[PDB]
Amino acid sequence: KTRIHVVQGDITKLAVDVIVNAAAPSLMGGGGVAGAIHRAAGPALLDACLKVRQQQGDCPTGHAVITLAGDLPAKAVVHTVGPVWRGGEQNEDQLLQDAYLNSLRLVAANSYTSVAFPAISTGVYGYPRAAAAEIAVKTVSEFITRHALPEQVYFVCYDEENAHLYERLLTQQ
Ligand SMILES: Nc1ncnc2c1ncn2[C@@H]1O[C@H](COP(=O)(O)OP(=O)(O)OC[C@H]2O[C@@H](O)[C@H](O)[C@@H]2O)[C@@H](O)[C@H]1O
Repeated sequence: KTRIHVVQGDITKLAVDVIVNAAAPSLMGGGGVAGAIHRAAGPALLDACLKVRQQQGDCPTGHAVITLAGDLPAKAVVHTVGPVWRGGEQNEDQLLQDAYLNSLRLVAANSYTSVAFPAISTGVYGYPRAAAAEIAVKTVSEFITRHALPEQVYFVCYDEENAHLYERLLTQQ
């Protein structure tokens, strides 16, 4: 689209309004993007995530929260919790959808115009890469069709295989 883009590389480098984190309910850092993001952002991010936890407890699956972004070139970080993949009969598809939706909603609610997304749930949470990307693209596309904000959406893909996957699902629209 004019509004949705596929970029390949490291999400932490993206100068966008908001960067999206594939988080765990704890919100306390992790391995995949979560680690990359935290490391890049610096200690302020963690302090902020603590404050949130302190205030709302664990972030439930399919939901999302927004914080400052510290040393990141972004203005804010949205932490969202993807589902753990359990074979597809445990409402996973819906919950992944919700993750994308609630994220977008928060970006908008906070008057942000641009947002970057990683491939939520496809790493350690073990979501089949292809089914996931389908939901991501469908959900985001349908949403931006209904809404002025966010104006710009970036799908950040960590490898070429995934990048191509997205790139063509997008043309399937
Ligand atoms: N710097 C990066 N930029 C963009 N994408 C990345 C990066 N590093 C990894 N990825 C990709 O981000 C996607 C997200 O998968 P994960 O980061 O493993 O997160 P997720 O599957 O949603 O499960 C999250 C779980 O792992 C921890 O990282 C996190 O705290 C939580 O416990 C995967 O495609 C992974 O390749």
